[PDB]
Formats: sequence, C-alpha cells, structure tokens
Amino acid sequence: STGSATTTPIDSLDDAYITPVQIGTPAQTLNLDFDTGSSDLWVFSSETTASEVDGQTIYTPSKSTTAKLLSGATWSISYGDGSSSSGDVYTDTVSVGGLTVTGQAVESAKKVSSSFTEDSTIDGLLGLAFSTLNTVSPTQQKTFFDNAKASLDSPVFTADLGYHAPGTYNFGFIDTTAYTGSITYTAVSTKQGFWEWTSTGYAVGSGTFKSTSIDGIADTGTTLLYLPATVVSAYWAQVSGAKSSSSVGGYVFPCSATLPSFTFGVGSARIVIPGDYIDFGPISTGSSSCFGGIQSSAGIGINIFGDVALKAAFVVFNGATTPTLGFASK
Ligand SMILES: NC1=NC(=O)c2ccccc21
Repeated sequence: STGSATTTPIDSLDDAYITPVQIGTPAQTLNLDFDTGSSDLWVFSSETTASEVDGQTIYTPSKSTTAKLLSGATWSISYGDGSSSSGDVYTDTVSVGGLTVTGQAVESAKKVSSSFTEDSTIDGLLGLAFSTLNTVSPTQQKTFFDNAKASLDSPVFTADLGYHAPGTYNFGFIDTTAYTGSITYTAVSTKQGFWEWTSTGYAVGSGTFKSTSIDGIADTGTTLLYLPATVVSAYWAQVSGAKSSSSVGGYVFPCSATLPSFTFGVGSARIVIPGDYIDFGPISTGSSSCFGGIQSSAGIGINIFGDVALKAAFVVFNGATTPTLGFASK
C-alpha cells in the first residue's frame, strides 16, 4: 500500500504545516501537525477541557463505531517549546492520504497547554519519530508509520515541505518526479528515538564550505534551524545590523536586509537554503526588527534541522531495519 497527502502551512510564515487525517467511522477529518520529532498521535477531542478548546476541530470517539477505549492507558507529553498535553487513549481507524491503519492508538487530549489552545489551525499531532518515544502508559504504543510499515510497498515516508506553499507527505514510495538530481542517504542513530544524523558541514552565502560534523535531528515539528553557536554567529555576521537579543530570545536582523543563503552538507552533497527562507518577519506587528530563522541550539542540548532546513529538500525517512535519511534538492 501507499498514501499521499498534501501538507499546508498554517500561516504566512510557515510556522508549521497541517495535513488532513481521517479518524474513525464515519471519518472525522482533523488537521494534524506531522512531527518527525515526536511519537504520539494526539487530538483535540470531545474530552478536552472546554476552556482549552478555541476553534479546533475535535475528535468525538463516541460518534465512531470503530473507536475503543484502551483500558487504563494515559499519555502525557511535553515538547521543546515548553508546550504540553495529556489525556486518555482510544484505538480507532486512521487514514492518511488513502493509507489506512486499523487499531491505531489515538491519544485523546484531556488537557492542553496555552499554545495549543491559542492555535486554532492545529487539531493535534501525528508523531513520526521512533515508537520508543511514545508516551502512552502503561503499554507504549506504535506510531502510525510503524503500524503501517508491514503493509507499505517500501518502509519509507517522505517529507516535501513547501516554502509559502503546500507540499506533500508520501508513505510507502519515493516520487522520483519530486526532486532534482540524486538522493544522498546518510546514517541515522535511533538511540535517542529521533531521526538523528550527522551533517558534514556548512557554508554561508557564497562563502567556502566548512567541513565539520554537526549531529542533529530531522524534525518537521520544529519551525526553525537550530545549530551550534559558532555556526549561527558566522551566519548572522554576514547580515548588517543583525544581533542576538536576549529580550527577544534570539537573533534579529533589520527587516530591510536581504539575507544570504545557508548551505548544509549531507555526505558529499549540499542542500542550499535560500536567504528568504530564513526571514521570519517582524518580531511584533509593525516592527522593523525581524526574527531570524537560524538560531543557536546552545540552550537546547541538540541541534535541530527543523522546517527551515527541511523545506529546502526532498527528505526520505527510511524506516528499514537499519533506518537511514535521504536528502535531495528540489
Ligand atoms: N517537534 C516539535 N518541536 C517543537 O517545538 C514542538 C512543539 C509542539 C509540537 C511538536 C514540536
């Protein structure tokens, strides 16, 4: 089997991407944030604290003839931005782009933190990291991809995120029309539960490539590109007036600037992030200070190849027995 679904930016900045997902019988379609940095499929629901729901579409398990409460199971997750959610668990039928999994764990939110409530466009998360990170207790559950793997034509999914435009998640096949040149594959460590890999270096604009190993994760659920402080300083030094602002929480730059590109290495191959992809707009409405899309990971503990980086590429998440990642230009 295969599936193919369009993913759409939630706003004019590409702050996140939503993909429609069918849950239950008859189908209830919710717009979920596909997140290769986590491993829980959770949804706003009829069980979510009413004051914490503000415009989202909810899953109502009592209206699904295939929903079954997973007795005694609970979940609770917190994300790198400090947001969090928790609740109970159903199994139900879940379909993405024509690919169906029966008995998928659908984690129903009882509580969500303020940033989820305040974002009316995201109805939940669909985790695509390794199932070892799944938070369901006392019986850990498998991701949608893990459940689908046996049935897929090939044990892979691909992320093709757009810049200010829709893109595609495909399951079970590699669309050879969706990228240019060749896909360069690179090793993955699953030890932390992430799609963790090592970039071979970077360049700023037209500058020379610096060969240096940068360990990090491919994370579709993180908006920005978080890299070591040395790398980030080298980037922003090429933008007149750019500075790190402790009050804002990162590098800012004059909105009048034209930003340089940023290149990262995948083996001997190179992925170029155009400068425009690094502009996240005014720090507050009407400000002439703009927020940068490349930020320091120094306070995180891990480097993160988030959407800023991934949307410059066609990315293969190869879930074979020994997983690998593939990157191509597009
Ligand atoms: N992978 C993620 N990085 C985040 O900062 C985040 C927030 C909310 C959901 C998922 C994610």
